[PDB]
Amino acid sequence: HMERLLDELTLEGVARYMQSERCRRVICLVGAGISTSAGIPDFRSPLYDNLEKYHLPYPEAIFEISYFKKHPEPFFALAKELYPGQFKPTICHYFMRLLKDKGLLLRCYTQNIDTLERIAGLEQEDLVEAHGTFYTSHCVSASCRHEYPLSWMKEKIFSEVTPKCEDCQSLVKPDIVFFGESLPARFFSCMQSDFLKVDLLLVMGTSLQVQPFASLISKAPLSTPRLLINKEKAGQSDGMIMGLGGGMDFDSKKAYRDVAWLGECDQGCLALAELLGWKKELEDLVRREHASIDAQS
Ligand SMILES: NC(=O)c1ccc[n+]([C@@H]2O[C@H](COP(=O)([O-])OP(=O)(O)OC[C@H]3O[C@@H](n4cnc5c(N)ncnc54)[C@H](O)[C@@H]3O)[C@@H](O)[C@H]2O)c1
Ligand SMILES: Cc1cc(C)nc(SCC(=O)Nc2ncc(Cc3cccc4ccccc34)s2)n1
Ligand SMILES: [Zn+2]
Repeated sequence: HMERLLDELTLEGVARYMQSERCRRVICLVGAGISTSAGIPDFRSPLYDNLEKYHLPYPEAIFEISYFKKHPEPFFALAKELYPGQFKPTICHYFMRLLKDKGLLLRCYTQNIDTLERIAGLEQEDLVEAHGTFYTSHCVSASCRHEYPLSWMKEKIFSEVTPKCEDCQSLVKPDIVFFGESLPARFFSCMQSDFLKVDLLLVMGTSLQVQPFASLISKAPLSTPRLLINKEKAGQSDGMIMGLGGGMDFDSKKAYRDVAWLGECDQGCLALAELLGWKKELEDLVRREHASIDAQS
C-alpha cells in the first residue's frame, strides 16, 4: 500500500501534515467560490436572464470568440452589467498570500477572471490564470497585439464605447479565454513541472467540472494529499490504470489521502489558519490590506 502522508482524513490531519517537514510545496486550485464572499456571484442558476435582452441567435453565442469578433457589443454590455462595484480580496485570497510569503506556495491555478489574486499580492509567477483575466486586454489583430491595462478597459466598459485599438482600430479583447481560444500558454508550461513537485493540493471554491481543473487533480503524485474546501463535495468518481484513473475519494473504505471540509471558503481557511497558529497573522493581514484599499476610496 501507498505511503499515507496524512495521519487521519481531517482538517486537523492536513494541518499536522502542512507543518511537517515533508510539506514544502502547496498548489492551490481555486474557483468562483473563493470570490462570492467578495460580492462576485459565481453563475450557478442565480446569467441566462441577462442574455435575453441582447437578442443573441442562441445564448452560448456570448461566450464564443467567433461571435465576439463580429458582434462584440453584447459581451461589452454584459461586462458592464457584471462589473464588480468593489475589489476586496477575501480571507481565502489572503490565506494564499500567507502561503506565498511563507515560501509554501508553488502555484495558484485560478479559474477566476476577477484579478483578486493579484490584488491580494500574488504575483505573475505565482499564478496560472487558467481562464485568463481581465487584468490585461489586447488588440485582436495578429500583427499588432497592443496591450491595454485594466484602467483603460474599464473606462471603455463604463463609457459603453466598444474598445478599439489606438494603433490599428481593431477590437481590443480582455485576456479571458472565450470558447474557441486556447488556454493560456503559461498554463501548459507550468502544469507539467508543477505537478511532479507538489506536496499538497488545496482545492477551494470549485465544483471541478470545467477545464482545465477537472483534469488537474489527478496529475498530482498518488501519495500527495488533497484538501477540498467547498460548500459541497466535488470531484468524486463513480479502466486499466485503476487507482490513477479517477477523482476524489473521501468516503470509501479505501480513502487514504483526500479530505472534504464543507462550508464557506473563508471559514475553512480561517479554521486551517487557526490550527496552524496563523490566525492572528491572517486577521492582521486582512485588516491591513482591506484598510489599504478603503484608504484609497
Ligand atoms: N470571480 C470570477 O472571476 C468569476 C465569477 C463567476 C464565474 N467565473 C467563471 O466561471 C467559471 C467558474 O468555474 P469554477 O470551477 O471556478 O466555479 P464553479 O462553477 O464550480 O462554482 C464555484 C463552486 O464553489 C462553490 N461555492 C460558492 N461560493 C462558495 C463559498 N464562498 N465557499 C465555498 N464554496 C463556495 C459552489 O457551490 C461551486 O461548487 C470559470 O470559467 C470562471 O472564470 C469567474
Ligand atoms: C466584467 C468584469 C471585470 C472584472 C475585472 N472582473 C469581473 S468578475 C465578474 C464576472 O462574472 N464577469 C464576467 N464577465 C464576463 C463573463 C462571461 C463571459 C463571456 C464571454 C467570455 C468569457 C470568458 C471567460 C469567462 C467568462 C466569459 S462573467 N467582471
Ligand atoms: Zn492594434
